[PDB]
Amino acid sequence: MTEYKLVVVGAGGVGKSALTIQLIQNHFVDECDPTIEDSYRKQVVIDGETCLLDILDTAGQEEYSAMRDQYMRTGEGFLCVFAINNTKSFEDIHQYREQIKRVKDSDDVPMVLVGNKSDLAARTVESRQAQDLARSYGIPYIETSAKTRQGVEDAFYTLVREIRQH
Ligand SMILES: C[C@@H](OP(=O)(O)OP(=O)(O)OP(=O)(O)OC[C@H]1O[C@@H](n2cnc3c(=O)[nH]c(N)nc32)[C@H](O)[C@@H]1O)c1ccccc1[N+](=O)[O-]
Ligand SMILES: *CC(=O)N(C)CCN(C)c1ccc([N+](=O)[O-])c2nonc12
Ligand SMILES: [Mg+2]
Repeated sequence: MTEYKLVVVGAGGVGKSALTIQLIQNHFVDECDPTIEDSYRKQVVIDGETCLLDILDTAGQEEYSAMRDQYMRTGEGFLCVFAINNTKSFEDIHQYREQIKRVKDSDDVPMVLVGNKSDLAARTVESRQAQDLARSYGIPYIETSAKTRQGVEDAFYTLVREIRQH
């Protein structure tokens, strides 16, 4: 029925795959499996609407390319992931945001900012600066853990609400 094209973007190793698998398959993967591209599709219920999620798990940049453009350009909404113990992945959200806007050639793209690995202590990115980042872009912010499942439904189902509202 009603499909939602989602894309999971952000730096290498911030938990993009781990997040998606947890949502779709309901377990935590504790392994090193670099992604080229992988998609996941599951029927779920969101606020009483039966719908399909069509989800695209990307690679960290390593850089923009036409090939990467070719995969991402069909996405409807973007889950922009960083990890709260890795300041570089946080500094990188600006680039993706920007890249996503250029790929979709739009000044308003459905988006949500995700801060992953919330089970880990001694964070290097405070919730305040990140929450302030989401607000400066006018988009929501959700903290998550692929390991504990904290926030993971919130993050994804929220992006769907941003897609419904655009
Ligand atoms: C090549 C690149 O690959 P990548 O595809 O850029 O990396 P992903 O963003 O898909 O990241 P992934 O979900 O594979 O998780 C990487 C590691 O962090 C762990 N992890 C993910 N989410 C969480 C979480 O919420 N909590 C905790 N405690 N751990 C979590 C995983 O168990 C794994 O060991 C890549 C892949 C794997 C590892 C690193 C890496 N990198 O570039 O840095
Ligand atoms: C699991 C994994 O990342 N690989 C099989 C790729 C090869 N490895 C082990 C690898 C690649 C790149 C980097 N890096 O530049 O950071 C690595 N750091 O530790 N293992 C790395
Ligand atoms: Mg991955």
